[PDB]
Amino acid sequence: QPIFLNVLEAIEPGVVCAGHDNNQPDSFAALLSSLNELGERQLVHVVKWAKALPGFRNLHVDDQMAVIQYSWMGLMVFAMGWRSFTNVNSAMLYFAPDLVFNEYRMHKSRMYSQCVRMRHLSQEFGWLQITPQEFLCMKALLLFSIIPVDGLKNQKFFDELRMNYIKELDRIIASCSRRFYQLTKLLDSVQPIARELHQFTFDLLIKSHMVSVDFPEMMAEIISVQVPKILSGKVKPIYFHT
Ligand SMILES: C[C@]12CCC(=O)C[C@@H]1CC[C@@H]1[C@@H]2CC[C@]2(C)[C@@H](O)CC[C@@H]12
Ligand SMILES: Nc1cc(N2CCCCC2)nc(N)[n+]1[O-]
Repeated sequence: QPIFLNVLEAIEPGVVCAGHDNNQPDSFAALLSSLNELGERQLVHVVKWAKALPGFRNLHVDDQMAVIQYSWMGLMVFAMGWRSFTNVNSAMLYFAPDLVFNEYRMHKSRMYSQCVRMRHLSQEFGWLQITPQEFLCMKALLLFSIIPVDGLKNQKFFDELRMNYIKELDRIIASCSRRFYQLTKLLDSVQPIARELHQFTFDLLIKSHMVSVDFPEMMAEIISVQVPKILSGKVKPIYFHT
């Protein structure tokens, strides 16, 4: 319909596999190493997605990387939750076609609770009958949903961008307002999830030698330089609802 929807559809990243060896048995080290690797792979695509987003180049260059660097966990969880929805109706987590988590992997990854949280999120796409277009605008909005408490290098450009992505979400919803409450509530629910994964990946990186869980270059860096900013409270999500 609009140029906006056109673009989100056009730029939506395709299939990313994890490289996981599905012949080897399930083990914390194998699974988490494959996850970390899927993380690196998807990071590459999120950067490119983000950069091709309407209005994105309005942001100051510093803010362009910051915003991505802070929001990846949520975008990735969110996108994954939708894959898990469309591909398997939320019965398992469809991280990638070569890394689908059944309950046994949920428990073997040592992230069962976090996993059940994501499965639930995935179910929400069903329970609310989220349209493919609702999904894409929502995921777009997620990128503008976490920021330093100090604001950004150029706070005004960000606010404008964030304002218009809200407007678009609203235009594509357009009592019809329970809809908006719900979706905004759905969006807020990504954040407590991402915070758990944040603490978890961080702890994991710290003891990563002691468990033989393997971290790739870009993952290690972001998790040690950027993720701690979030957990120390220097960077916080923007919630719709208090
Ligand atoms: C973002 C990823 C990787 C890609 C994805 O589809 C969503 C998923 C959610 C769990 C993350 C994982 C990357 C590796 C992490 C960060 C692990 O170290 C702990 C939790 C994992
Ligand atoms: N789909 C939902 C949504 C939902 N709410 C989402 C938004 C408002 C607060 C909780 N609660 C329940 N039980 N289900 O099944």
